[PDB]
Amino acid sequence: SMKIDVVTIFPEYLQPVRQSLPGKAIDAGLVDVAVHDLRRWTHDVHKSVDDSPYGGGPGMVMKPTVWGDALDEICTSETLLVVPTPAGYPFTQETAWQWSTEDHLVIACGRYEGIDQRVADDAATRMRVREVSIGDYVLNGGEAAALVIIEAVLRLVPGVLGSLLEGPSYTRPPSWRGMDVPPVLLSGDHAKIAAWRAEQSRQRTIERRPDLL
Amino acid sequence: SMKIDVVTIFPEYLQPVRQGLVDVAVHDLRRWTHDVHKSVDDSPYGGGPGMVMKPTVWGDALDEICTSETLLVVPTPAGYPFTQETAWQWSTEDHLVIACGRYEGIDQRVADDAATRMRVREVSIGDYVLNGGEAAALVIIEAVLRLVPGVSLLEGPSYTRPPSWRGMDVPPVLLSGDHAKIAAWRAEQSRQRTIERRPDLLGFDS
Ligand SMILES: NCc1ccc(-c2ccccc2)nc1
Ligand SMILES: NCc1ccc(-c2ccccc2)nc1
Repeated sequence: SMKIDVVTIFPEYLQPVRQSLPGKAIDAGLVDVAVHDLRRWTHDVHKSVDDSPYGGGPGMVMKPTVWGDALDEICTSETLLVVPTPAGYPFTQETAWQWSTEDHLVIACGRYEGIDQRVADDAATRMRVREVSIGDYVLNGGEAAALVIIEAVLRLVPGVLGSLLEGPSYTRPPSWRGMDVPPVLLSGDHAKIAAWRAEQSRQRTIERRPDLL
Repeated sequence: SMKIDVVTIFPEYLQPVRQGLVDVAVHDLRRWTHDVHKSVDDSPYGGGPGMVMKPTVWGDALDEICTSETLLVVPTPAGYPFTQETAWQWSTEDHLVIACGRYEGIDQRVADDAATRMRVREVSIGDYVLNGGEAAALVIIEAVLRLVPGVSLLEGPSYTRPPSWRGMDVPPVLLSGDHAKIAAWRAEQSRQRTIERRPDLLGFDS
């Protein structure tokens, strides 16, 4: 049973998540994803969420007063606050397994040049906070990273969504455009098949990800 | 100028992409089936759990959408790493086609056949498993498109007004107007954050 709240100035971006959720999981009360427009917590008639950086430089920084009010309303002492950022600790499969048993994730999606650092520093005095990156590239905002995190975590929760690298896979037909399925896979020698698959995995890992060796 | 075509059995998942020099189009793989059931998958040769996407339907789809100049992109956790360097490289391409798998992935002969007539790249966006390639497609599209003409270390912390908030102050050097001192402080904060969170970037363990 997990609740996820996402906060963003582009709530429409998170619509695929709500679409991916099976009715059985929702009906059984196993999962609830809610999306919130950050501008609900703005203070001025222009609904301002950003301002110029102290110390100068290009771009804009998201305002601490707006984010502080949003997180005060949505978070509790039991919340795990997730902040996607290219400057974060790495998000990996082990991270996804750890977070899959949490009761409440709140995901804070930044835009522009990111969020005033005092927002995370203040939140960390009363809840657990995790700044994370999903890979070594810069996006326009945190929304696409939030989609990846939500999918990787929820597929590990029982019944919600419905080392070495993996080697190649095959199915029918046995011959296609001049290429045959490797005959060992049709041999009925299942110890030999497992050894063949292990070697394919070793070779693919050497070629594509030597860091893993 | 870039065209991006995405092929998927869940075209609705690609909706967030709606955010003149670039065009993105989304195609339902089932358009290229021929049976009434529109079957795209079958059990794996050699055993194992799950299902594999059939090569026949994929071959017909890519025949229609791709040319010899196409860069065919296939997201997979078993791929070469997609990084900022990759994004710069792909930013000057005329035509990307992104093939999104589901189930346990796509029959390997699809990529092998395509490679006889165009350039093919199997890539991973990070070390985690998804239920399909669609979310990875969205990450790749965003990282590439922001670099298209006409559109190291970790960055340190940023701040904006007010200078004091909830009893927490913006670092005084940032209010001092001293460009040399500010540059030096920011360089230090970046290198400090990098050794703490990403020691691999500076050539250290873990
Ligand atoms: N994990 C990769 C990642 C995450 C977040 C952002 C991002 C970009 C702009 C503003 C705020 C966050 N970029 C990359
Ligand atoms: N780059 C990470 C990544 C990419 C693709 C997939 C995936 C999952 C299931 C089926 C087909 C592709 N998973 C993770």
